[PDB]
Parts: sequence; C-alpha cells; structure tokens
Amino acid sequence: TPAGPLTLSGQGSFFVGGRDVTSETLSLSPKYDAHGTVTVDQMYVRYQIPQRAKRYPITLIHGCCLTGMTWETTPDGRMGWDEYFLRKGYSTYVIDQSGRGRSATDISAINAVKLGKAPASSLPDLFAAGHEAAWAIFRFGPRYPDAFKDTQFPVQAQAELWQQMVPDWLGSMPTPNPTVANLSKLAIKLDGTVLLSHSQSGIYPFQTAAMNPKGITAIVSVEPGECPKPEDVKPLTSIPVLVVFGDHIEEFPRWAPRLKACHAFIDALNAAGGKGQLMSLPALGVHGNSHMMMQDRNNLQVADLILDWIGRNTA
Amino acid sequence: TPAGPLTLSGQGSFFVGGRDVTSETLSLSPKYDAHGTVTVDQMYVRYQIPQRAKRYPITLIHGCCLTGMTWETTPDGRMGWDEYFLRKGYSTYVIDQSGRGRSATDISAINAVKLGKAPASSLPDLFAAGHEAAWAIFRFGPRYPDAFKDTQFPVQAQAELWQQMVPDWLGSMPTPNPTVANLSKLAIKLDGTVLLSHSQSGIYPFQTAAMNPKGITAIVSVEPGECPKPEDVKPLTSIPVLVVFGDHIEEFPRWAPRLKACHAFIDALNAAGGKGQLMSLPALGVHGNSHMMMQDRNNLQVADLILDWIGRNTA
Ligand SMILES: CN1Cc2ccccc2N[C@@H](CC(=O)O)C1=O
Ligand SMILES: CN1Cc2ccccc2N[C@@H](CC(=O)O)C1=O
Repeated sequence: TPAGPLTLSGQGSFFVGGRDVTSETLSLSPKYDAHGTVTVDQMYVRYQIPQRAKRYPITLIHGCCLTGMTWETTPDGRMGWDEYFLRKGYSTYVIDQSGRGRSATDISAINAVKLGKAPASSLPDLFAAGHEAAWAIFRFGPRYPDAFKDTQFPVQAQAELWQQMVPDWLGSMPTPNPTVANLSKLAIKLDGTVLLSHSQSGIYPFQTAAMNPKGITAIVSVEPGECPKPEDVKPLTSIPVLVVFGDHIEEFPRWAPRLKACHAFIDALNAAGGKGQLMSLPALGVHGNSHMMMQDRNNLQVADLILDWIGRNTA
Repeated sequence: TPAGPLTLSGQGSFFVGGRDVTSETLSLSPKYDAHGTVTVDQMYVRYQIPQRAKRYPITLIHGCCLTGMTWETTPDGRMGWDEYFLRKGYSTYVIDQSGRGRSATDISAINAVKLGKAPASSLPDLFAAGHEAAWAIFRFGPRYPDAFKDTQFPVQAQAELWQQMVPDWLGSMPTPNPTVANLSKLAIKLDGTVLLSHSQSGIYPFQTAAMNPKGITAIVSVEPGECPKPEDVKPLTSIPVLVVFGDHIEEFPRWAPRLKACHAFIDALNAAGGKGQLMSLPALGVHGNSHMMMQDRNNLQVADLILDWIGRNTA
C-alpha cells in the first residue's frame, strides 16, 4: 500500500454520447410541463491524470448492480484500484455505465404508465440484487451469510458492500448496451486506452472492438458473464486480451461453465494468431479471491499481476 | 485560475446511513430470485483532502435533477468548485443525495406493477427536467433558447449541461429527505463541516441543524427553493448562515418571491441574535449569474466571495 500524498497533473469529469428524446410524460404535476426534451444514454466519466503518465490510460468499467464506486475505496476502507493505478503512473477513466449511477435513465415510460398514456408492458425491465443472492453470486461462501474460511473478501464489511449496490436498468436498454458505443467514442478520443471490465460488462470491450477496433490498446476482462464465441475471434487478433478468474470456481454452477467457455475463447484466439491469456489466480498460487477481487484483502496483489501483464503487452 | 498539479493528502469514498428493505419484486425473471433484502436511502460521499487542510471541510450538496457532478468540471471544461476548494486548502465532501446518482433507489414498486401485482397508481412519483423548462428555471434567458446578453452561463455548452441532468426521485421519498439525517451523521463523524447546498437542497442544512446542530460549523445555501420561516430561526442562532442569489431575479415569478422570503429569513435570524447574510451578487457589482452559478464563467470569483465569508465566520 503506497502511503503518503498523491499528486495529480490533471482531474475532471465529462460525459460521452447520449441521445435527445422528446417526451410528453416528464412530470406528473400540473406545476411542470410534462412536454420537453431530455438527454438519455450518455456515459459519465471521471478521470485522474498522474505526473509523467504512461502512454495508455486504463478505463475501468463496472458490472451489474454497482457503479464506478466499484473501483474506489473498498467497503472496509482500503485503497482501491482507481487510486492504486494512479500511484503506479496510469491515467484512469472511471465510468458509470449508461443508465446507471450519474448516467441518466429515461423515466418517460414509467410516468406514461402512471398517467394512462401507455400500458404496463411499456414499463422497463428492472433488477436489484438482494444480499442473499449476491453472497452466492460473489462466491463469498456456499450460502448467505456463511463465508469460506479462506475468503479474501472483507466479509466483516458486508453491510458497507450492500450500501454500494444499486438497481440495474440493463434489461430496458438495447444489446449491445449503449455503454459499448460510448466506450468506442472514449477510446478514439483518448487515441488509445486499455479497457478493464467486470462480470456483466466483461463482454463489453470485445463488443466495442468488434464495432470498431480503433483506440483499443488492450482488453482486461475480470470474471466476465460471457466471453466471445470461439468463432468470433478474428476481429480480436490484433488486441492483447487478459481474462482473469478468482477462486472457488468449480463449486458454483453459475461460474464453472464460464471459466471453461473463457478457456475455449482464449485458446481459439491464440490459435487464430491473437494474443490472449486466461489468468487463473489459484493456478498462480493466489487463493481465496471472490468475484469482487478488486475489493478483496489482496486486491493490490491482484492489481500488480494485471498491471504486469498490461506493461508487457503495451510496450 | 490556479494552474499546475494538485497534491492530495488523501482521497476516498464511503456511504452514510441506509436501511434494509425486504422485497418480493426485485426481479421479473425466473432465473433471479425476486425475493430478497436490499439497502436503500444510503448517501454516497466522495472526499478529497489537500495537504495542510483547513480545520473545517466543506460538504457540497447538489439540487434537483442533478448529481455531485454539479461541482466537478463545468459543462464547458473549466475548473469546478470541488477542485477549486481543494486548491484553496479545504477538504471537500461531495455527495449524491439519497435516491440519486450512486445512492440506491428501490425499484420494487415498478416491478410489482409490471408483474400485474399492483396498480399503475402505486408507481413512484418521478420527475425529469426538460431542456426548455430548465432554461427558464436556470434563468439563462426569458424563454428557451434565448439567452440574456449578459449571462455568465456558458450557453455554448448547453448540450453538456443536458448530459449531467438526471431523473429525480424526491417525490417518492419521505420528508424530510433521507439526505437530511445523513448530513447530520456526516457532520458529527467529521466533527465540524460547512454545509453548502443548492436549490432543491437549499433547505436541507437548516432542517439538519434544527434536528441536531452538532458538527455544523456554518451553512451556505445557494438559491434555495425555500428559506426557513422568520418564526423558525431560534434553533439556528449559533450557526453562521450565508444565502446567495445571482442575477435576473425580478423578471422570474419563480425566483422573485424566494429572494424576498430569504431576506425576511435573514433579517429575523439577525434579530433573534443570529448571524446571517443575504449575499446578492448584483448588489455586490457582480452581474449575469445564473442559477447554476457554480458553473458560470465567473464561477471562481463567486467562490472567492463565498470562501471569504467562510474564512471570516469560522475563524
Ligand atoms: C457484479 N455482478 C455480480 C452480481 C451480483 C448480484 C447479482 C447478480 C450479479 N450478476 C453479475 C453478472 C452475471 O453473473 O451474469 C454481475 O455483473
Ligand atoms: C437544480 N434546480 C433547478 C431546476 C431545474 C429544472 C427543473 C426544476 C428545478 N428545480 C430546482 C428547485 C426549485 O426551483 O424548486 C432545482 O433544484
């Protein structure tokens, strides 16, 4: 944990993309006009630039049920990857996905239903993760609230983890998510960035690269919900890819086939003349990591492994 | 404008408050369990600590239809108050209100209706500000898209301002807003903070202080939607109060009575033995400021006026 002060050459915030929508259900009060134009699908980006920044920034992309908070102070109060990457001399761009956190949703259809201007079927598909289900999906232990004896997650700060979990609007937006096109715009503007994503967003950087490879220096995908199909690897052959998996995988039916499918993806990518690696942490002698490995007690060691791979693959 | 790098003694993020809710409608899907517990009403807080930080941090509290992005890089890419306060030696705590931005809402009621289990009238009360209506409320000009000739707002970056506007769930939360109790918990934990709020949240610090004055060093309220009533000043007489108004007020029926009512508040506060000041920017020879004065082209001059008062009233 590099202690002491942190010096920033630059910092700021901006949005990427967005579309203007005409609505007639913005308000339910006669005090406000229900007719107007709003901007939706834009992506919030917060950036920090260290002194003597390395050539390529890292863009950090959270998964479901969470925001860019994912990468900030861990639930138990320790340094997160955002601060760590900065201290290691990488410029960092931390997003909130379209329709999440500080990135605006459209509430038009909800108010439409409440006003009678649309049927209940127009209501968006929404999801929030309960503590009990999250426990098992995160692989903290076999069932809530029992932890694996060797878990790296600070389970004593479980209440704080729950504080950072939010409703997810993914199901009410297209596939690919508008985040995908926004990530292409960001990478082009930056003229080269490493895209580092997680879980729900694990597939995003591959989808972005398939849309337009420009500006995508490398991909790091942490325990993705899905990897690209073996037959889809051709457009990816020029971009170094790292897929990272933690521990206690085989005991979970949700996770075991994903690791298997990701191995198949990496193998096919490499067979096609590409450059992929499946980093399994237990195979490297690093044990106990949860799905929330960026927040685990050895999160900086996990960061080092990833950063070493980035350094060797962006030279 | 202060140039060059910025050094931080520390930075991080955490949440304040929250309550657990058991819901039967967290999901619409047969895959994911619709029954579970979520945490709602927690308040996101991002802090930065400069070297040799002043004794009292400033807590920045956004208004409606917006998030803590309010105080970050302006829409046209210039330094915001958050960075500026840091450079002037103040620790800053920038929040997302409960139920806004990175602070979780409960989507249970929306899913219940989509599942046919509850009627459309049970849907939450949601609002979004249209560009055209916001233009007039912000006082950029009389009606969209005509700008006052002397406006301090960077109207050329209106598109970027629209990107940072988001749906507002205030109507579906209790009163006082859960943000109020969370600001007390924050102020007490910090053992003294200046609360600086805006518009919708203009009243929040006063409600907080009347609830519990502990840790509230001073209040700065920027163009509040309401000031306390003259008869309600007695819990506030030991806390220095600044209320700030910009320009082009009298031509707007929304705004003219709020200035007048805030004058009555301040006069009665002083008369009850308190310490209040209504800072009217045009009365100080500062012209053209909009409702979004923290984003205006002279935003650092406005900050200087505010910081001068803070310095003199916290010594
Ligand atoms: C961050 N995260 C973990 C997660 C936690 C709780 C509920 C779902 C869920 N889904 C995953 C995605 C998936 O496994 O398909 C996710 O994105
Ligand atoms: C940030 N902001 C300005 C605003 C802009 C657009 C719509 C409403 C609205 N309400 C105000 C509150 C009010 O005037 O009662 C607000 O918070």
